[PDB]
Amino acid sequence: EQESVKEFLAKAKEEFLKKWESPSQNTAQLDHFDRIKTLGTGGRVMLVKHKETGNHYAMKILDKQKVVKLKQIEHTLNEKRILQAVNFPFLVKLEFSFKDNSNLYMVMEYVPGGEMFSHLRRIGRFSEPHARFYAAQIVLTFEYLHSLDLIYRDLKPENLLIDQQGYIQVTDFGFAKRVKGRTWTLCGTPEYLAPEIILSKGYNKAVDWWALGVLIYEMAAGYPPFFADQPIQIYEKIVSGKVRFPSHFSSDLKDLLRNLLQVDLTKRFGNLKNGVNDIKNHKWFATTDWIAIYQRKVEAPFIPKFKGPGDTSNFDDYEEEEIRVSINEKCGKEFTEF
Amino acid sequence: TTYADFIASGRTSRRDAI
Ligand SMILES: O=S(=O)(c1cccc2cnccc12)N1CCCNCC1
Repeated sequence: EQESVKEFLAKAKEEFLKKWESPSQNTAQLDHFDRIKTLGTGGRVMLVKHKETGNHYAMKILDKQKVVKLKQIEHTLNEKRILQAVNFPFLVKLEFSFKDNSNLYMVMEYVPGGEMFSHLRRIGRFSEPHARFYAAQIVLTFEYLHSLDLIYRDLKPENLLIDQQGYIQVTDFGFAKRVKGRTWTLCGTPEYLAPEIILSKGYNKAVDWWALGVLIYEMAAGYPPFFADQPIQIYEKIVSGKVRFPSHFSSDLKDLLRNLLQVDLTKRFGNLKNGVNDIKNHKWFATTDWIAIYQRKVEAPFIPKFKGPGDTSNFDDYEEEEIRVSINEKCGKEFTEF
Repeated sequence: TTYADFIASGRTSRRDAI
């Protein structure tokens, strides 16, 4: 069974590196699609309909001039390069990408069930089996990403989508970095930052296992382990080495969380000799059939409402703006590789 | 309560990256 994982990951690395070294480019164009509705804004993500087939997709649109202004060139190129190269059940699939005079476009599978964030705030909190179901998918996803030397760095309910079968899709790779060892960028979201990032140390993929602990805590509690009015105050609590648990947390859950929310990155679960297996073998996961999760054969605890293709009810409403395409090419040299 | 403190934080909406 251990040899099956080893062989599986080696094959997956060979497939990733092939696509990483020769990325796909320019596989559709804007007028192949009708715009339907804005699903999210920051650029924008829109529900679109492919005219020829009638298939719906989520199209991320990035304004090249805005990307340059916000100093996001490398992050944007990197996100698209990662997405066209990875392949895993809980990672959103990139169907097409192209660019024009004004914008960059990534057309992804439409994931109709909405952000985990919305469901968690609506319901309040998840029961431990509901939380465990999602957590198992993140564990496997990070095992895959880390085997490719990818550090993810932006785990949070806002960045997890729920598909039609109730399984998770991870979408956003703008802060992911492919490095074998340590790195130094201050990046992420305050509530989810590992202490060694806050402390301006070099850090490694162990930061993702810290963030998994924050996520499990927030799913099971309804609020994250470290919060405050201002980020600086959140940082002080994170590095303090103190955390408090709701009284309804089970003993097994608290012990897992003490080992993921471990300030000493040399004692943190996922970063020890046995790597991810310390997490998979932990008592809280004793009922988890890891292969069945990967194979998507486990009955999901929650299935979002879905009327049919194009239903956007699990997403909020945003002001609709034109998709404008300038007569002049903008920022061509910067985005040659896209 | 801790939940009350969470609501009063003003960080219950979608959180941006730094
Ligand atoms: O939901 S999104 O608009 C979205 C993004 C990418 C693919 C998607 C696929 N289906 C629906 C929504 C999608 N979103 C944007 C950034 C905020 N984090 C969550 C992803």
